[PDB]
Amino acid sequence: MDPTIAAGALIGGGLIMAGGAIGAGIGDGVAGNALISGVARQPEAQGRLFTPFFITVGLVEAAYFINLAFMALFVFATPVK
Amino acid sequence: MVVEYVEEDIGPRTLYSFEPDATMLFESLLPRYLTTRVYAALLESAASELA
Ligand SMILES: COc1nc2ccc(Br)cc2cc1[C@@H](c1ccccc1)[C@@](O)(CCN(C)C)c1cccc2ccccc12
Repeated sequence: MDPTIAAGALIGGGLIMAGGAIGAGIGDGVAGNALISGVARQPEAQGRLFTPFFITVGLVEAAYFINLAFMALFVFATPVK
Repeated sequence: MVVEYVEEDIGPRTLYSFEPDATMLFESLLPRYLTTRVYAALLESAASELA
């Protein structure tokens, strides 16, 4: 009963965190690529390029955080017990 | 023409975008510059002839 459910919960939490980290890492990488390029072309534009950047990042990290939450729900408060 | 280097003049500045790239526009502008100089020479010679 409990052992295989806990094993499935651990594997599911691992999948959730893996997907979240892949998505967050690559999304941050692409957005920061855009930011570094825009600052390398126009240094004085660093101040005005942080408002779209932090919008994008704000969405990206959101996904990460949500996945984090569910990871906890899978490993600390297993929804099927 | 002779390539003459003046100086960096302004220090770090904004990067200029070129469509499609710098070499195409340069080779499109070179004969236009020749023609502009020929035209300026013609105008100067006309004013000189009148004087
Ligand atoms: C941009 O936000 C959206 N746009 C949508 C567009 C279309 C549709 Br049909 C659904 C949309 C839903 C949303 C959010 C939302 C807001 C309120 C309630 C439910 C869903 C979201 O799903 C975004 C998740 N992203 C950003 C990873 C979300 C879910 C869960 C927790 C969140 C916590 C914080 C912020 C957003 C949270």
